Parts: sequence; structure tokens; C-alpha cells
Amino acid sequence: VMKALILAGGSGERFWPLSTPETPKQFLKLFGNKSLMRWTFERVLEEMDPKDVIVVTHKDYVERTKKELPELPDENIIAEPMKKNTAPACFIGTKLADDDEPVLVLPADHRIPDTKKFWKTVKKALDALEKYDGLFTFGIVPTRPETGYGYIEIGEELEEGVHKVAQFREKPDLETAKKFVESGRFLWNSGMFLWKAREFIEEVKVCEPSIYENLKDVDPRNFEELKKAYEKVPSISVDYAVMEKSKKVRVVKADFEWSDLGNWSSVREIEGYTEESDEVILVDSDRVFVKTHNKPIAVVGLSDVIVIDTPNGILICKEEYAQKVREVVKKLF
Amino acid sequence: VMKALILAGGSGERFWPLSTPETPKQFLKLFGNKSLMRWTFERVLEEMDPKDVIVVTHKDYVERTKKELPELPDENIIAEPMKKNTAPACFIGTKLADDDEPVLVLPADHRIPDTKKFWKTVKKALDALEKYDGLFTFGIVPTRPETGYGYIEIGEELEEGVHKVAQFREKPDLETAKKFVESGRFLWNSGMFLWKAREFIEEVKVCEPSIYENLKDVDPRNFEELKKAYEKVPSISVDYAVMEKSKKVRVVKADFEWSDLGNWSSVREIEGYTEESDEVILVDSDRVFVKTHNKPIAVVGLSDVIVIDTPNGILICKEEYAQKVREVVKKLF
Ligand SMILES: Nc1nc2c(ncn2[C@@H]2O[C@H](COP(=O)(O)OP(=O)(O)OP(=O)(O)O)[C@@H](O)[C@H]2O)c(=O)[nH]1
Ligand SMILES: Nc1nc2c(ncn2[C@@H]2O[C@H](COP(=O)(O)OP(=O)(O)OP(=O)(O)O)[C@@H](O)[C@H]2O)c(=O)[nH]1
Ligand SMILES: [Mg+2]
Ligand SMILES: [Mg+2]
Repeated sequence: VMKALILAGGSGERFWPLSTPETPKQFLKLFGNKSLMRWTFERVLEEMDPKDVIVVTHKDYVERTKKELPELPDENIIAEPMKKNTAPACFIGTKLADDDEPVLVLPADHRIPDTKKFWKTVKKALDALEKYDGLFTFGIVPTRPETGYGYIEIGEELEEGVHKVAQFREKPDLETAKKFVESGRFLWNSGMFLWKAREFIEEVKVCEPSIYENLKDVDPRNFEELKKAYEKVPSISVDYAVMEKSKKVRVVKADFEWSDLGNWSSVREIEGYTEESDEVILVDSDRVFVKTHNKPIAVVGLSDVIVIDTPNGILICKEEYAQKVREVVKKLF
Repeated sequence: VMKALILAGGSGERFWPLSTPETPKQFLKLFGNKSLMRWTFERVLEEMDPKDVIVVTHKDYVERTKKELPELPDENIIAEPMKKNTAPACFIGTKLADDDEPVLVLPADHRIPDTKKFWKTVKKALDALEKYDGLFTFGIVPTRPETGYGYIEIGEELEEGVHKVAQFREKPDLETAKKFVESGRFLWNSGMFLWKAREFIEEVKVCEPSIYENLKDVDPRNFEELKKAYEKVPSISVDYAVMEKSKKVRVVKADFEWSDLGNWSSVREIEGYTEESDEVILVDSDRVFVKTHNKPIAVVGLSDVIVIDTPNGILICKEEYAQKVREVVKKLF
């Protein structure tokens, strides 16, 4: 068959003060009248049954999860004891499928307007997997040189639009992101993945036993076991843990509009710089993304800043620095 | 006998959002648990009887002034129809004195902690007033090269510390201010004045007839005459109007600590730059001023900015632009 793994187990620290530990980004209606998570399940449901859809989560957001995705079975929600980033998150999820069953790993913080373009891309990814095995990533074609994107360099072509990962890069300085685009053959690391359960779990033991050995004989739905094991599991991402080191990483071309709700800069790029109005007063200040809350905000003498007013607090952030909003959360919480 | 003329009819537009047209800066408690106006009044009352003190205001602030200043007779509050800046309020205030009455003109928004030393200086001015006549001012020894002040180029010395004003200057470049302070022959222009009532009026007649003729026979307390009188009178400070033009401005040295509460930087200059606490979260942000309102403020990647949060609005201001807060009030109101 096929199984979709929805990763909804992070904090969404970079979206303070809208996102909190009590209410992470996954449940916010940033776009449309639907949450980030809801949009992801709907896109998935287009072609798949709910029975086939699995959500790896922190124990706290279980009840939240049941609300947003009522059609999801109670059993298909997995509750983690601790968050240790996307690497372990993938391991517990992949064990639930059949050994040879293809598992589509999806972040819940992606905005992909064209769901059919999406599914064509997942179909092609499905056939590539059958044809070459390995671990697939979905590389978005850059439309700009955005910092705060991981990148994928293209290796030897296998078939049209499917290549080996020549080089897996991260964290571009402003010029280093201009370098990337120029080339013609650097794609944005989407954060989506496709693999067959068995091959993936096999590469984890090779690449990251720290992960494997403590989770190989652990049942995912045993909370008290998962707890006991996660105490020895490292907090590393899928990418640093596996997708860099592994010698069978492939990349498929995702030729569609795609955005990652990573940091506040991403929301700006969607709806654009805020224009002056009764509630947002501007004086010698260009390229501002303000978000108001029943009282006006004036920015004077500042350009390329994010301003977000909330009952949780106010963020005032230079756009370049948007990735550091973690620090705020870390200190505050 | 000597009279005091307190200018408290302005809007405090550069203190938005703390200062509003309903509650301007003169009624705010920027330092200590008293308002600017109250401090100004208590300073005066040390050596002076309330009957000898006059406060010039806008009409809307009349009831509020009474509450702040219960010792001041109702009749010693002169009510204005509309703002014409200080030069007009200086005229209708001074007219109330006798011709040979030395009037001491005081902004309601200075911080001068050492009242003993202030008064010492006004006595030295008073004696200078008898020997030399002319208009006096009070020039503060510049402690740093301020961009925000006008300076008093010392002319001929009449007597130690007391000089003919050679010239009145304005907002220097960091460079040009650096020249004035390095030379030792330039004092900051406090905005304080001392003059005999007849002589001042005589100067307005010579430097600003516009004002003179329209208010020469007006009764200041007659609201409607004044109203018709102000319809015909230019909005202009006493500095541009009279002091810059006239040929008998003298200046006395103020060695005391003095500060003008002219914009938000002035507050920072007193309180100092704000440090991290439970409510001010700083992340790669230096030299910052933050006024919280019972919810956390995080500043990320911005140096030299003012952030003020209130029920009325939020200001985010690059320091060097602090003067432009007027333009916020203009748009918003
Ligand atoms: N199960 C699990 N999921 C995670 C973990 N970390 C992130 N995720 C999920 O994987 C996706 C990638 O999330 P990110 O873009 O990194 O956002 P985030 O991790 O929630 O929040 P920050 O990275 O702190 O800003 C999101 O849908 C998360 O919910 C984790 O440690 N465990
Ligand atoms: N009576 C009267 N007083 C004034 C007028 N304009 C300013 N003042 C006062 O004289 C002093 C001058 O201080 P300013 O720095 O100009 O303060 P402000 O004009 O109230 O506030 P800004 O609009 O920011 O300039 C303050 O005490 C003012 O209240 C006026 O038109 N009439
Ligand atoms: Mg993360
Ligand atoms: Mg003014």
C-alpha cells in the first residue's frame, strides 16, 4: 500500500509570540481558515485513506491532534516522551508500516497551493524508489536566493528529474545563497522524504546507531518504553543524522510553488510587506512586516523589520535575524 | 517684584504614545512621582509666592492644570485658543507684568535636580539684568556634543560668566557639534529666559510685529479677543521669532545639571540603555531603550532603537530619528 507520516512533534519556537509551547505553530490558522496541520492532512487525504496516515507528535499535543484531524484514527497518533528533532521522529513512524511499504515523510508546516502538482511529484518519487531504491528527498526549484533554506546539489542523473545527491548543503550566508541559485543545479531542501521502511531503518543503524540500537526493539505505542529509550537517543535532525552521511540519497525535482513556515520571513514573502494604514504608521521606514492587535504600531527610521504584537508579547526583529527567534523562546521559557 | 512665566501649552507630540492630545507630556511623570509641570512649579515655589507665577496653557488643559497646581490662583492660568508655539505665549504672559518687572520664562519640561544651584544662578542673572539690561538666556555647559540642541556663541564678555550673545546657532552635525564643544566658547540653549517686561515687548515690536500689533492691546484673559488675535498671529517659537534676530541678547552660564525632555532619547539619556530582564529579551541587540506594558518585549538584531509600549500604541524608533515622532502624531491624529 502506501503510508503517510505527518511530523507534528516540534515546538515552533521561531514563531513566538504567536506560537507558544501551549499553542505551537502547527495549530495556528496562518493561512486560509485552517491550521497548518489540517492543510497537510487534507492534501494527503486527496489520494489516501485516513487509515494510511500516521502522525508523530509530542504527548502534549495528542488531544489537540484528535480535534484538528477527526477523521484520523486514535491509534494513528503517536505520542513521544521528548522531542529530539526529525531524525528519531522518522524512526518510530517507519516501524509501523510494512517492511517493503513506501512511507512518505511530511512536515506539517509546508504550504503547497497546487495539490495535484504535488501528487504528480509524489507519484514520480514512488516509481523512482521502486526503480533505484535509496532515500528520496524532494528538492524545490528555487525562485529566489532565500537564506534559511538547506540546499541539495545534483549528482549524476539517473532518469529525467531524478538525480543522486551530489552534495547536501545547509545555512547559506546571503552571498552563499546567491552562489547556490546561479549554478542552475542547487535545489532547496524541502524537508519531505520518501523511503521504504526497511531500507531507512537499515541506513539509520549504519549512519546513526545512537538512534537505531535504542529504538530497534521498542514498540512505538508503548509510551513508557519510548520514554525510557528516548532518554538515550540523540537530538539531531534527519538531514544531519542521515541524509548527509548516507551514500544512497537521491533528489527528485519538485517543480511547484512551495514554502516552509520556518521563520517570520516566510509569512512576509507570502502576503508581502505590510502597507501603511490607520493601524500601521510608517515614517522613513521601508519593507516592514507588521502584525497588529487592536492598537496601532508606528515604525520610524527602520527598514526590513518584522513587528508582531500579541497578548504573549511583542517581537521586534530585523529580517536577516529571524532565525534567531529561538533564543527569545529559550530565554523566555 | 519678579514674575515667573511657565510655558505649558504645547502638545508633547514627540512623546507618542505616552503623550496624547488628551494627556500631553507636561502631565506625565517621566521622572519621580510628579509630572513635568508639578516639578517645574515646586522648583519655582521655593523662593516665590504663587501669586507671582503665571502658567500659559492651551484652553483644554486649564482644568487639568488646576488639579496639578491647587496653590496657583485660577486667574494666574492664562488660557490659549490654539498653539502658536512659545513666542506668542511669551508675549501674552509678559504683558501681564509691569514694564520694569523682570519676568523669568520657564519651560515646563526640564529636569533640574539642584534647585538651590538653579536659584543661585537666577539671582546672578537678576543682578546682570539691572547692570546691563537686554534679554537674558541661560546657557548650559555642554557635557557631550548634542545633535538636538541650539547653541549660544559667546560674544563680548560683560562680566565673568556673562556675555553678549555673539550668535544663536542650531542643530549641529556630530562633526559641527564636536567643533562647538571642543572650542569651549559655545553653551547649550536651555530655552530659559529672563527679561524686564517693557523691554521684551519692545523687541517683539522690532522682531515680530506680526505678533506685536495683534496682541498689543489684547487682554490675555479675554478669551474671544485673544481668539481673534491668535487667528492673525504666526506660529513660531520665541527662539526663531525674537532671540535670533535681536541685538541685545545676553547669556548666563548654567553649570547645574540640566536636561530637556524633548524626545524619547532624553528619557534614555536619564534612565540609561535598558538591560535584559524578565520582560525585555535582547538577542544581538545593543544600546536599546524599551518601555514595557506588562507583557514581554523581545528585540532581535537591532541596535540603537527605542521601543515604547502603551494602551495607546506601540512606537519602534531608530534613535537618530526620535524627532520624527511628530509625524506619527500628525498621521494618526
Ligand atoms: N516527532 C517530532 N517532530 C518534530 C520534531 N522537531 C520538529 N518536528 C516536526 O517536523 C516539522 C519540522 O518543523 P520545523 O520547521 O523545524 O519547526 P519546529 O521544529 O516545530 O519549530 P522550530 O524548529 O523550533 O522553529 C514540523 O511539522 C514539526 O512539528 C521532533 O523533535 N519530534
Ligand atoms: N502656552 C504655550 N506653551 C507652549 C506652546 N508650545 C510649546 N509650549 C511649551 O513650552 C515648552 C516647549 O517645550 P517643547 O519641547 O516645544 O514641547 P512641546 O512643544 O509641548 O512638544 P513637541 O510638540 O514635541 O515640540 C513646553 O513646556 C511646552 O508645553 C504653545 O503654543 N503655547
Ligand atoms: Mg526545528
Ligand atoms: Mg514644540
